[PDB]
Amino acid sequence: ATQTVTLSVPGMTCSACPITVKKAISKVEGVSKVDVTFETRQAVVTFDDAKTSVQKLTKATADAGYPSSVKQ
Repeated sequence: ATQTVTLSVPGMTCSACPITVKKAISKVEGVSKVDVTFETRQAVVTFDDAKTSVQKLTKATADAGYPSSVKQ
């Protein structure tokens, strides 16, 4: 099933960091759409929960340098 999750990315403080994060998520098999927002240090990920999960997403971001969690 199609899911939409918002991730908080507190380390997304450098001007190209949105793209760093976007790339890292978008590479995850089963993701459909990633939009990132510098101002609110967040990424909104639409994905298939039969193919991947929030934990695999937050692992991808941490791997790239920017650990994340579900937005509060």
